Amino acid sequence: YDIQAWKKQCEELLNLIFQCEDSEPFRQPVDLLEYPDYRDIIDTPMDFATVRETLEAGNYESPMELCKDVRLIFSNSKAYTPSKRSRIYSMSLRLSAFFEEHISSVLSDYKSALRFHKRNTITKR
Ligand SMILES: CNC(=O)c1cnn(C)c1Cl
Repeated sequence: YDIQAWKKQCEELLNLIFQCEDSEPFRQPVDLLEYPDYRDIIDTPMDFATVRETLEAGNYESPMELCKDVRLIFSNSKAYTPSKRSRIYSMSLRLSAFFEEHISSVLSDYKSALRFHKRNTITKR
């Protein structure tokens, strides 16, 4: 029932993602000189260095907010790919399955800790 435990769990999961070869295209913002039509397709860029910096700054309030920004990395790759058989999109699907497998217990534990805190609210003092 530790309400704060999610933060270190997300730092460790981000460490595993940065060691995965499949994350290399997603570690830093897309290079607009290499992909000049990227911002004609994609409204909101996102990358794993931005996610880690936001976490380490203390600018996520919950693991649900981190999970929304990681899912945006994957939805941007699906929107920019010219083919569902492309190299970089194929890497995004494998990394998305690994992330979803690991984030599910982080989210469940956080939500369980908040419910336990609300069961024990103090009203008489
Ligand atoms: C992070 N880069 C991308 O998602 C990207 C670049 N090129 N293609 C085909 C994709 Cl998909």
